[PDB]
Amino acid sequence: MAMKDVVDKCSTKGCAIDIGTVIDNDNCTSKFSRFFATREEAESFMTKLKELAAAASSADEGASVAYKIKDLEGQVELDAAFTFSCQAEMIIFELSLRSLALEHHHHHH
Repeated sequence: MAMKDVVDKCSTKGCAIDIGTVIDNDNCTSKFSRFFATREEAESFMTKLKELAAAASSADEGASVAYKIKDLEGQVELDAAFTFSCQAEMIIFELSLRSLALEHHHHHH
């Protein structure tokens, strides 16, 4: 009772680095917040964010970055706003963050 079994379309190369995760829809500028024990811990983590930013966004010096450092009592707030040009580069950055840094609690978005 069945006759139709034919399909052919595997033309995809995967030029864009995607883990296969969902897309966060609202902005193109992502804001990454983490709480550390020292402002040192905050600025130390910024280093690897820059490393990751260079991978996600090429550009001359990468995407735009406006970071927050709030000196609290016993901890600090590290919140870096990365202004990307595309949403693709923004979401994959979040993906990379989840892969490398991992500890952003878990399911933020």
